[PDB]
Amino acid sequence: AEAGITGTWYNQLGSTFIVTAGADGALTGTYESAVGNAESRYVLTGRYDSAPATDGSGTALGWTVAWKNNYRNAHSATTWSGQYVGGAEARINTQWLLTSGTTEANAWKSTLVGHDTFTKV
Amino acid sequence: AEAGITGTWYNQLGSTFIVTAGADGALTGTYESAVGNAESRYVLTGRYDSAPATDGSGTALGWTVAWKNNYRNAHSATTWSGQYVGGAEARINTQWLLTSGTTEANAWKSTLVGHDTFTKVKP
Amino acid sequence: AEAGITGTWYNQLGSTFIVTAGADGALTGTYESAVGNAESRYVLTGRYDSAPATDGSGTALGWTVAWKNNYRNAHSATTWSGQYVGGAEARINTQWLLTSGTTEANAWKSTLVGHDTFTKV
Amino acid sequence: AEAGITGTWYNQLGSTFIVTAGADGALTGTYESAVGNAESRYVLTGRYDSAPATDGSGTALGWTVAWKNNYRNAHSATTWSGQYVGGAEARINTQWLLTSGTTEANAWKSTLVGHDTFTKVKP
Amino acid sequence: FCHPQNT
Amino acid sequence: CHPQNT
Amino acid sequence: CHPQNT
Amino acid sequence: FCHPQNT
Repeated sequence: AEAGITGTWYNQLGSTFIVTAGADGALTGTYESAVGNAESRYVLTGRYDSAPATDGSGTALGWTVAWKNNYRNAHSATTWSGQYVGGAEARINTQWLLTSGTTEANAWKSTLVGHDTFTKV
Repeated sequence: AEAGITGTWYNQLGSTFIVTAGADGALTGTYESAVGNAESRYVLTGRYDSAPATDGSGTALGWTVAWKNNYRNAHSATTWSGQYVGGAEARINTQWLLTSGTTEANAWKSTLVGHDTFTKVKP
Repeated sequence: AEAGITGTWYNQLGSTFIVTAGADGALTGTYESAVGNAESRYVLTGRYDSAPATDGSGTALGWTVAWKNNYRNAHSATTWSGQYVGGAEARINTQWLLTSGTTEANAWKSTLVGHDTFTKV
Repeated sequence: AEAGITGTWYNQLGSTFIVTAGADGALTGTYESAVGNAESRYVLTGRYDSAPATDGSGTALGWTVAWKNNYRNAHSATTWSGQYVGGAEARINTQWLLTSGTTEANAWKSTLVGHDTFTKVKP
Repeated sequence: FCHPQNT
Repeated sequence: CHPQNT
Repeated sequence: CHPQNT
Repeated sequence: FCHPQNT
């Protein structure tokens, strides 16, 4: 249900996403790759529907990560768009777009698409 | 360079995007349709590469708008992902994903996908 | 491995896809929704890599379905793009695009995107 | 109408698509890049709506190209999904998915996505 | 149910 | 209808 | 490089 | 491994 988004979530590959959901729709936290060494961490920011429908629907959300921090800069950014579903087995079901900064010539091959399912386990 | 990205941008269908780029890599601003007026305005948050590769490379960036403000709630969220290419004609070319909250049975048809190009008109 | 694609496959929602893979890259068959009544069946056609790499890689494939038959016409078409993985537990992992014929005004909201995983069970 | 779709079409990067539309809803033809020449030509197969809604609606269609011919094998397949809009300027507007065969560990970055517009030049 | 693709 | 685009 | 586009 | 996003 709404605030159930705050916590620690894992995708199917061991990456960890730690998020805080503000009462008026803000999403803030960090993302770190598997292996888990302390800078593999990158900053994330987003938005979610703070007043969802009362029929059995999921909660729409989204967020961005630019792949630069104090140690590395991979000249790319990823956006995840999807919906939160609560219950005894909570999950966030998503799809994502990864774009890289390219020259004009390589602009057609700049973006990847995939899907991820986050659980608290 | 945050300076080149900061301004008023417009897409091909008449929507408005006003944005500011902070020096730590943050993006903040508002998005509105061609109807204009106060509310069609919604809050947006994103991130960009504050230290871009030189070359004639583009700068990578992304942002989210959830479609709820104080007048309407469409129960959906859009994310745009692309790159800023500067010059005389600066442009932000992107691809977007729009997800709607659905019940489990209709989850398979929850997401629309599409693409947008923005021309700049002001800092 | 290559010809392992010929057979009967099921996605996570009970839809059945029956395919024949030709030695030179053709893909032919039928698709039918769950419930299974005999016209819920629609025609499909596609292409796959008939000479894949010898390192542990999957086999790239793709196919189309226009949603018209003798009983119904839903003025739409779906394309699935992905890769076959063989072994004791074979699967086809995909992503898909569903476009509807719209007027110029509604062209921006004409396409949906999702993902499907087919198994022989 | 199969007639309007049949012809030689070109996209914004200089690639060529030659296609024929059969009356049972089938699409058959060849796709080639701007280098031209014999092989850069690959086989394509697709389907379309042979009985479109009237209105000023577009006709839905889709096709696949696997990137293997008798001179090269790139070990990938592309699918285009869109619609045919007729008039003086007939166009096919599409979105595409390009998948590469990878090992299990790199499966997460196997698919590229993008969009293409085709202008007609011949039946 | 109301698109032939799923269920 | 949606507010993303008119 | 790929043959889809130059 | 060679993109920070996964593993």
